[PDB]
Amino acid sequence: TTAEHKQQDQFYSPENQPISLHRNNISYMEDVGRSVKNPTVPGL
Amino acid sequence: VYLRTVATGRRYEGTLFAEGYDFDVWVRLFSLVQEVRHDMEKFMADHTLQCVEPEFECWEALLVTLRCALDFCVVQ
Amino acid sequence: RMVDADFDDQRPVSERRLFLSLLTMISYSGVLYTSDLMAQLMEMVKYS
Amino acid sequence: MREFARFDPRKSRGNGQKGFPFRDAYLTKMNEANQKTPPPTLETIMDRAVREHHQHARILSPLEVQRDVGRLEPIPSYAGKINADRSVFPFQWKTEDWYEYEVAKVRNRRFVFENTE
Amino acid sequence: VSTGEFDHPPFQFRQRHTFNTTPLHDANRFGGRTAYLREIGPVNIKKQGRRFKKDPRTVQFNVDVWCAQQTLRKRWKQRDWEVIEIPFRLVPREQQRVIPELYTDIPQMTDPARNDFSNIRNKVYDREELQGVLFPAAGAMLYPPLQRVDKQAMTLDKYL
Amino acid sequence: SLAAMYMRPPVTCYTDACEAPVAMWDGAIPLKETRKLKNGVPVRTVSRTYSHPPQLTPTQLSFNDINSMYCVGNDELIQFFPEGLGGRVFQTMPPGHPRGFLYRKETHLLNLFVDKVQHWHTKRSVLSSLTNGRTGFIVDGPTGCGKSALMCQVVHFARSRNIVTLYVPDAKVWTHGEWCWPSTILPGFFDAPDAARSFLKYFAVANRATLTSWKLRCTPKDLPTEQGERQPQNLYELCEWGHRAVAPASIDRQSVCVKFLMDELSEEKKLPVVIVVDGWNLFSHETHFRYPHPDFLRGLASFNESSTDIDLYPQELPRIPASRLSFVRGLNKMILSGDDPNKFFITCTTRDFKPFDGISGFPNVETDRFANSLDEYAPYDPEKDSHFHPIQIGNFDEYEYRSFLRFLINSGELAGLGWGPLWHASSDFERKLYKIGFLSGRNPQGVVDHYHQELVWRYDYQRTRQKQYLLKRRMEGMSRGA
Amino acid sequence: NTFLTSSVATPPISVIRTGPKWWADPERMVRQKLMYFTLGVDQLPLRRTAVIQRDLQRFHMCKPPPRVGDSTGYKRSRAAQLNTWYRRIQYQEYHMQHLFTRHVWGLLRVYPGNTTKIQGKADDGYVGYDSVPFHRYNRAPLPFPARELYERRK
Amino acid sequence: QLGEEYWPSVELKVRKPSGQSKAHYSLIDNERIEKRSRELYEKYRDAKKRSLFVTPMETWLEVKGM
Amino acid sequence: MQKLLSPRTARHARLFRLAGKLADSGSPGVPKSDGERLVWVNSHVRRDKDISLSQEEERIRELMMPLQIGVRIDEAEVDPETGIAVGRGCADGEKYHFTALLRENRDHNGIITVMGKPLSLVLDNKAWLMEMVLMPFDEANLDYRDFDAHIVSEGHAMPSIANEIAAFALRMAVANALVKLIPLTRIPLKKSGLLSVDRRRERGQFPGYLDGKKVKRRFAKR
Amino acid sequence: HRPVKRLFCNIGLMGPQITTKARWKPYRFATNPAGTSKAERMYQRDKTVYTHGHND
Amino acid sequence: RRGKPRPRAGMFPDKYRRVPMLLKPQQGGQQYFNHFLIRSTNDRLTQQDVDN
Amino acid sequence: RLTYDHLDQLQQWTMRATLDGRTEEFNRIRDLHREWSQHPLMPVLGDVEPKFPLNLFKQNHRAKKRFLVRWHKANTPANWLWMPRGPTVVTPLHRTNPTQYPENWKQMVQ
RNA sequence: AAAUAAGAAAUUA
Ligand SMILES: Nc1nc2c(ncn2[C@@H]2O[C@H](COP(=O)(O)OP(=O)(O)OP(=O)(O)O)[C@@H](O)[C@H]2O)c(=O)[nH]1
Ligand SMILES: [Mg+2]
Repeated sequence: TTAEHKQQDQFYSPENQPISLHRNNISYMEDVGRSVKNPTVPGL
Repeated sequence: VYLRTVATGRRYEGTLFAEGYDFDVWVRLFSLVQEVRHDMEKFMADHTLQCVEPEFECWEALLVTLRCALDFCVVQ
Repeated sequence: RMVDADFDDQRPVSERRLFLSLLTMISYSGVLYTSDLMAQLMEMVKYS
Repeated sequence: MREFARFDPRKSRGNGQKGFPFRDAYLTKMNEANQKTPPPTLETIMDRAVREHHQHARILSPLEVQRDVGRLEPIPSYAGKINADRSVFPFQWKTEDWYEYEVAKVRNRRFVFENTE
Repeated sequence: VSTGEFDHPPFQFRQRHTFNTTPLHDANRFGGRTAYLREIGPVNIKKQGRRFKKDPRTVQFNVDVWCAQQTLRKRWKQRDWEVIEIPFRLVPREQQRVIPELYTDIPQMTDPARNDFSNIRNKVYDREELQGVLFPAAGAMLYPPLQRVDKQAMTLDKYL
Repeated sequence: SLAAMYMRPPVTCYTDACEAPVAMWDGAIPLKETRKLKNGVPVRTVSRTYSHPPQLTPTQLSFNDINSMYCVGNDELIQFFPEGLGGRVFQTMPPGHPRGFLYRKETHLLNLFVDKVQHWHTKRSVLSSLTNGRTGFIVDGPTGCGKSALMCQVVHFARSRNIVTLYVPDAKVWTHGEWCWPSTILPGFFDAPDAARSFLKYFAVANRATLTSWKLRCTPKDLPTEQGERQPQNLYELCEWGHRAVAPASIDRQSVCVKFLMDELSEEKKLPVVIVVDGWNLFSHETHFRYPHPDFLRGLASFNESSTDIDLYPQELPRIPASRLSFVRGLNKMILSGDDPNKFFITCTTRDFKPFDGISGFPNVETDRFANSLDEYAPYDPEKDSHFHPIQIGNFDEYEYRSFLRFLINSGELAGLGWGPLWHASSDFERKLYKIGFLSGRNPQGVVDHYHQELVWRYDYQRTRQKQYLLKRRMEGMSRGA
Repeated sequence: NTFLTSSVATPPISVIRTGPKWWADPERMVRQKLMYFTLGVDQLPLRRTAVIQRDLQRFHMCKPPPRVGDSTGYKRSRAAQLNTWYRRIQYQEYHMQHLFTRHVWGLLRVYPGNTTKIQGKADDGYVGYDSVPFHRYNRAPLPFPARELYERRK
Repeated sequence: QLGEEYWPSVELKVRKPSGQSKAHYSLIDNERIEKRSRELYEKYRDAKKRSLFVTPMETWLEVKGM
Repeated sequence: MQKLLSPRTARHARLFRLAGKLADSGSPGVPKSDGERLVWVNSHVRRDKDISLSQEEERIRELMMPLQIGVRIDEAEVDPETGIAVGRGCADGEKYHFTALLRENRDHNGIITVMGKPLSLVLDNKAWLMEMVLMPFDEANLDYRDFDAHIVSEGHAMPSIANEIAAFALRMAVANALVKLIPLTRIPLKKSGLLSVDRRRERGQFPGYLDGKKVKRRFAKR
Repeated sequence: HRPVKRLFCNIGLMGPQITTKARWKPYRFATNPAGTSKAERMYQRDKTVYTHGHND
Repeated sequence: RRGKPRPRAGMFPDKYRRVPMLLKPQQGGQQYFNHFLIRSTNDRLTQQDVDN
Repeated sequence: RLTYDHLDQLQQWTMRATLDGRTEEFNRIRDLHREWSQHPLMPVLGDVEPKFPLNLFKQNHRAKKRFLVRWHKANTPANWLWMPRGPTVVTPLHRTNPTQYPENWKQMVQ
């Protein structure tokens, strides 16, 4: 490829390989079981 | 180092000295150390114009040999 | 290079095996040995 | 920086704030703990040594590195040359002296002999 | 380069003791000085208060006096020395000059030619080197002379 | 993931027991399959890449070990340090954790020195030349380099070799104390009664072996005693007599007892004695106590007219110099008098003072790292201010620093105290090492501190871009399979 | 503990909603971690929290991903489920902090702020020197001087 | 120019005595103080037969009552 | 028993010889004594064995992981004598103006200093502030230790600048200096948005609002 | 409470601690008459008298 | 505001309107780009040896 | 408010406890931690915390907060069912009892 | 009372 491409285009950008461009992504994942349906007591 | 590996039965990697030697061995060993130190100093005194020094390995080897001699003497 | 670096393989070769292989390869070429090469080689041996 | 290189305290008399040496450089000099500049740490000197004697490739200072993939540029004349004295730079200084300096420089604005031979 | 608080918080809706918030004149601010500024209780505006205690400019002035005390105090705890007035003759070679008063000239280097650059102002002298000068009457030295370290001596740090 | 294949390498030490369940440290400290030869070409054995530093007796530490890390067993820790440890030293040693020490080159120096002290009478010339005639050393440096730790280590070396050792783990317990009594039988001197009592206690239990053999050459044989109690015949017995009493009696007893203890120490000329004081520089100037205003001494009728201000205004009276503390008096007496070449002071400095830069506000009480620091703000020069030979200590060089950080992180993770199952959130070792270097300046206390703070780094992008690349590679693999 | 006075309790969710400003302020989180580490106990919930929040902060100026309309509402419900997970991961932490802090204060002979429980020592809320002369929630009269939770020697 | 009496003085910052000097503060009057502390020990031994706690004010400290 | 001091492996031997040779050329900072040289060599070998360990732990970790003009390249603006380059940072349009003087350290001990004080002290040891000042050296793939920096505060002075906004301005100053010094380094920097300036300000004071800034006064229906 | 705190400063054998480590009761509590048992006492003092809480 | 309902969030100008697009989010980690490029390239060659 | 002051007092307590060989409070602390630090379970779809109904009060009204508080008041951590505490719970990340911690190490020896 | 150097994210006419 053109030396120009490898000088200017070889960095991470919203074009090339962006880190997530959006709010509210999945930060933390783990392998866990499901909780019971409606574990919260309705109250007061 | 040769002398050292006689005196300590081991290499770089209760024993304070090599075991099972006769007493005459240790006498001759001491003689040998004195001899090495001797020729060391001759060779040094000769070439002194162009400075010559006794590399660390050598010096420390002599010392550890003689220490082994010492501990032989005190166990005996 | 065989001395100081530590080799990363999926089946690591013994120091002695690698040493011998090199030695063999330098003996099969009819090369005249330089003093430095022999010196380095036998420092390999001394500490093995 | 140029003013400070040619600075002499005897010339400062009769000038106002123009007579004051460049703050940072002067205060750095006035500092004694700066005067002792550390040697290039053992790991560093070893690393460089190994690369240029054992491995046959010197370590290039970041300015001598060629960073254009498409060009080869002449290495700047200051590249490995300028040496490191904490007495010179980076500017590091005692707080007492800084206070005194700043205040002096304000109080002296009007002590200027204009008319001089 | 201090991290401490030098500004009194601005008056607002009443602050209460919360995560992340404390009362304005709470005992934990300004080392408990806020006592001086405090009108305790549900203050009845019409009938009661002490006006100066809610005033921004006045309050801030008080706080500033307190900060000044703190600094002064710490600058004096920082001294180990007295100023003695010694006649020109008997003083060390470095002070035999003229020494401009404070904030008058450029902060001044003690001895550039001998490689000492430091404020002459803040140079401190040992009571033991000035002994002959300060207590001539006494005959025998009152303080025994400083013992100094040979920096050429082979000691534990030289690896011998 | 070779987890369920993992067995545990059977326990010889306190240290080997410090390992948590595999599930906790698995990704954080990676497993590997090692194929050796027994009865079949392999039998797969799963080992961990990292293991806690060895647990080494002071006698086993050699020249070859400098800049490495070694561990101290928990019970050795109990044996050798009933006083405590140096100021912050224990912050690296929570209950589950292994107890590490970086063996520095100065550590090796003092280890050699102590090992000679053991039989000093033979080595007298060697020793005296090693300190250049002074009585021992004072170690000085910036805040938060190895000082208090180095002192800890010296206590370890000394007490493992069975030498009688005073250890004052923090000098501030004396000079900046709870309170200050005038000493009972020494006119014009003072005590720190709480410091003194706790000292008399731990000193006794640390040296009890040797101190029970010690016979008293000068102490009165008449000491006041309650019914059913015994006249001390040992130095140990004496120290016991000092601190075991109901208060207030403890208070006067401790005065008498400290005076006689030091009088006994100075009278022993053949048995090596190592005195380790952390923060000597606190003993060489004034304590923070001030002489009582003389009107407390004269008795009073009314405040109305006595010509007395004590109730009206506070005022400062001259500080009590530490040399007028009865304990410090004892020590100074041993330093300054010649004809005591029995005693070795290996001593330390503390720069733990509150920060002051030319303005001070008021410290926020929620966020204050310095609340337990001293108020000092006055300079200390070990050359002019002590009779000891000064030794200087710097920050870690990179060789020390690396070994230390590797320990803090990996042996932390092995003990279940670190990222654990979350290991993929923090960056790799090299990056952490480099960055923590930049932040800390390699100052040891700074390294400890920033190692903890690493939890909060915002701007580290490594695992992000790595994760991204691993993903891309997996999806190309899945497109090639298809 | 220096802050002794009666206080106002805020529901956990509003405390968490402060994000970087308080709940996740780096400074605060670090000395929580210090407390745990010193007690010789892993700080997992703190680390989960720090992870979630770290990332919250990183993307906090971006717009949310574009929503395509669905009769299912699977997207909306999955976003919600993830969100309440994170909320709960942090409730657990918030609980841990209050828990351990109260326990540690019990070991250090510390007196808590007014009307605060310390499990082994003060079961009903501890109070002394309140602006109001009775214990607020018991409605029982307070003794003078302030009640002591610990035996005298120090 | 009238003579030295009018040459203004120099103001030196003279340090307090050093750590090294201050060390001797604990040896000031050493003999007298040891010899005395033995007598004080007698006074203490005796006083401690009567009362549980012996104050310095029963031994070497003077406090004027009236 | 005893341990030997003399070099154990062939590796140690080789490095030990190197250190000797360096000592004979009298290069700065090299140990004159043989004991020091030994300590040095042992320590070095141990460091390299560590590096190999971290690389292995990485390879293993990698498997168990969970999941048109471009940019303006300029010439270098540097003082030919002092070898210094000068950038400026801003935040809040007024409050924070910084100027970084950046110069290359050939001894490899670099340091950053702000208004005459070490960076640690100035930012109050808070890591999440100081790493912002580290970032430009990262993005540019540089070793921060090859550079000396001094930052100068040209804005509103305050006793403590440790806070994230001030740090943003700092990071920017450093990055602009770095770009004047190593021109090509501009392209990574610009893409990671270091050189980019955000324009934000506290609202101007104004007596209409209660707090002086954002809060309108109480309203009642007539 | 005022002269007590001052006397403690002048006894000097505590020295810097009085303001820094030591805690004192708040103003209105410290003003209670000796013998005070219940907190209610603060509110049981006479309101017919203009002492500014300096009355029993 | 005054006795009237608050505007919906979308009726205010953008909260970050004054922050440049290169800042939201920051693309940091540029240092690693080249690295992974080489890596991937290298891997491709590895994956030929298996096949061929 | 947990303060650096408290952290130092904590360190000293922890140390003094280690040296007197008191293992008990460490064990209570370990227990507490083991109980309440377990990983909370991913909620089922359809499960969310209730918001306050619009068109009930005006947006500036107290009722809003009064609801939130009264909700969180009713869900006490003893009512949190999404975190798995109990004797029934298997805890892979943690050590089960006193006998598995390092100060017991002598019994772990063969 | 507030989406403005702060940190809030999904039920238009
Ligand atoms: N294992 C080990 N840890 C060390 C060593 N040096 C420092 N540390 C750690 O780093 C911290 C440095 O703190 P101190 O050693 O107490 O610092 P200091 O020199 O006494 O400084 P000041 O008391 O503040 O004058 C210690 O608490 C140790 O945890 C060391 O040589 N070996
Ligand atoms: Mg210390």
